[PDB]
Amino acid sequence: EDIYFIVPDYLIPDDCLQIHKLYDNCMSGNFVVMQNKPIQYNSDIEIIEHYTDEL
Amino acid sequence: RGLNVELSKEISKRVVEHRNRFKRLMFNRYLEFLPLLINYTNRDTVGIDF
Amino acid sequence: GVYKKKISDINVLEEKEMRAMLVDYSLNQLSETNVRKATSKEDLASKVFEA
Amino acid sequence: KNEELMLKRNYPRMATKLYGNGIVKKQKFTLNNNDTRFNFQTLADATNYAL
Amino acid sequence: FKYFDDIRPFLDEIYKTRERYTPFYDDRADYNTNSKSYYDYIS
Amino acid sequence: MYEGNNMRSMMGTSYEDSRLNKRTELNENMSIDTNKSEDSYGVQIHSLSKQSFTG
Amino acid sequence: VVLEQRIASLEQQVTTFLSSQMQQ
Amino acid sequence: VVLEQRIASLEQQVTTFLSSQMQQ
Amino acid sequence: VVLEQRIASLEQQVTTFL
Amino acid sequence: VVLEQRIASLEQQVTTFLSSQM
Amino acid sequence: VVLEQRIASLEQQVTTFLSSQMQQ
Amino acid sequence: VVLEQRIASLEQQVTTFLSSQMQQ
Amino acid sequence: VVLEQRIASLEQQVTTFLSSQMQQ
Amino acid sequence: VVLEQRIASLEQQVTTFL
Amino acid sequence: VVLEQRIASLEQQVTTFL
Amino acid sequence: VVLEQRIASLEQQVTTFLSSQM
Amino acid sequence: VVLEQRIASLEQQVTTFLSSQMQQ
Amino acid sequence: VVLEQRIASLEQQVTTFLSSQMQQ
Repeated sequence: EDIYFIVPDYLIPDDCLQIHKLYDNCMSGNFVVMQNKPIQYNSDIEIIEHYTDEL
Repeated sequence: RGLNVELSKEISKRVVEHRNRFKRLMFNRYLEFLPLLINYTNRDTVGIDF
Repeated sequence: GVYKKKISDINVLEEKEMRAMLVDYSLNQLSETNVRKATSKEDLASKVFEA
Repeated sequence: KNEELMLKRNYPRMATKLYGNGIVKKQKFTLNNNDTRFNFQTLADATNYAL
Repeated sequence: FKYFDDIRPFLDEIYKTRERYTPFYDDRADYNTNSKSYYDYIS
Repeated sequence: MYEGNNMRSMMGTSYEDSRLNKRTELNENMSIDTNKSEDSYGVQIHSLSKQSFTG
Repeated sequence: VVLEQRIASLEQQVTTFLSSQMQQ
Repeated sequence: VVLEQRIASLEQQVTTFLSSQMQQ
Repeated sequence: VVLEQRIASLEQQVTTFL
Repeated sequence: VVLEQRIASLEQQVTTFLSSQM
Repeated sequence: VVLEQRIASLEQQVTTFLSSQMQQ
Repeated sequence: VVLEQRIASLEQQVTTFLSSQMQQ
Repeated sequence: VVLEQRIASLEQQVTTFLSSQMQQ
Repeated sequence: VVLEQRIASLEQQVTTFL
Repeated sequence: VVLEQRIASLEQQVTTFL
Repeated sequence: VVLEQRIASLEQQVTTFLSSQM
Repeated sequence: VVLEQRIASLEQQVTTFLSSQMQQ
Repeated sequence: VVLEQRIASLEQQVTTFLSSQMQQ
């Protein structure tokens, strides 16, 4: 469902949402989440601090 | 007015200012760029500001 | 209106400063061969017409 | 009472209240590019911090 | 206004330090020699 | 009334509206959606969905 | 062809509403 | 064609909302 | 038909009115 | 695109209806 | 076609909104 | 073809004027 | 063609301005 | 065409508005 | 027609006059 | 381009009207 | 065509402006 | 074709003379 926080104003679906990943291939109503990185271990704002002092 | 300058090892503070400003600049530049690398067949038909 | 009048003032400023530099060239510079002495105010008309 | 009271006028009376100006209020903030990157070991969390 | 407060929570205030994270590579402490620590401690 | 060129760069073009945006809002609704205690005579305690507020 | 897609969309709509009140 | 599929989708949604309003 | 589509939107508007 | 345009019109009509009974 | 129906419908909604609720 | 564009332009004109006085 | 679309756009704007002038 | 008919209906609405 | 287009600009000018 | 030219003429005519009643 | 109507209209506006309001 | 250019040239001539005495 649309339990999550919604940033647009009136364009909300107000209807059946779903995640379209594994319910089927290509069938369910669309609301797909996109990760930055599939498995997250360390943020790369730390690696950019890691080399920039050495640099 | 108030003025009495150090010496001309002012450069030995100017040198460490160049280092400090370089770290600040390169760090925030590198994350100023990093959220645009992919852009993924840019606006074929899809209303996303990528 | 504040913008239009503060371009109008720089107009007035440079034109009165340029007539000022003409006049003090005429008085502080321009050696005494080029001056011609009039005596009255209508003498000046005859002098400038022959000049 | 006498008949010329017809000539005597009677204005409607007023009850007013004046308010005047409000308050312009402001609020500012000051976000950095180096000292916040000493903390915030992931960059995406710094962008989330920003908004 | 006579208050013998107590003796123990004053003798820890002279042996207490917060130890905030001042970053290295900034101009708050440029050479980061061990002198500004002395100023900020005795003052 | 007077025209000149009423658009100059800034604060000659700011006596009009100048980009009304992100007006202060009751998107989250106090006194109706919250400050609410008209919660129905239900059966059980089913679930309370916990969401990590990334945004 | 078009129906094949709408028929697929409505079956997922039935299935994601049946599970809201299912015994499953 | 595709507009006919959209018109079929909208009447299904209107029937679902009407069943949401009236109990049967 | 397209007249059926026109009759469907009027029914949608009448249902939204209620 | 035409279908999307039609959908947008339907949504706007619904919104208009939701504000006035006329 | 149906595009003429859409252009007729959008002028009707434009007249309705611009005549009924407001001037802007 | 030309109408398809003007019909799209006027629907956005209706939508950005309805939101000026909307409940949304 | 495109001039006809422009003539349709201008009469719509004139009708909108006339509805802006007179209350109905 | 139908677009010409809609344009004629729009000038009639403009004349009724005047 | 083009005469309808000519009648529309005269109506636009008369509306702008008011 | 022709359409743009026509639009420009319409705008100029409107401007002319907006200055004199004649 | 309509280009002749445009050339006739622009001479009319040119005559109107250059005869009514000013000489320049 | 030739007229299209002269008609464009004279409209700019009208527009740059109307602005010499405009309210704009």
